Formats: sequence, C-alpha cells, structure tokens
Amino acid sequence: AMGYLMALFEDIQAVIAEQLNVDAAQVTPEAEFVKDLGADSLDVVELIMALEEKFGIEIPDEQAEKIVNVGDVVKYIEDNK
Repeated sequence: AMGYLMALFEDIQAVIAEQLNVDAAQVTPEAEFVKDLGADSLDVVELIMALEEKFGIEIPDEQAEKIVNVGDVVKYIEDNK
C-alpha cells in the first residue's frame, strides 16, 4: 500500500509541479494550490481536468469545489477507482 500510495502521490505531485511551474519540494500533501502554490480559480480547473483524463475518472463538482491542498486531490482520486 504505502509504496503504492507514495507512487500515486508522486504521480500527482509531478503533474502539479510542471503545470504551476513550482518545485516538487513545494508540492507537499498539505500545501495549497492558491495560497502556497500561486495557482488560481482556473489553474485548478485545468489541473482537475488533466487528472480526470489521465486516470480515467470523473470527480463530481461537489467534490472538486472542496479541493484546497494537494492532499485533497490525492484522496478524491481514490474516491474514484
């Protein structure tokens, strides 16, 4: 598990890193897209669509709208296959 959880977390960590132009180090489970990563309302939408496609999942808006830190999206990704 953990080994796979770390693998998954990294997966997502890298996607966020290249996308927002921030170092992986700053992309921690608890860091925040807006507050700490300089992202914006649409930045996150681009990110959600990318992750949705990559993993073949559909994150309901009721869930998406609650994403603040990267740990949030990691969990929502499991909550869908």
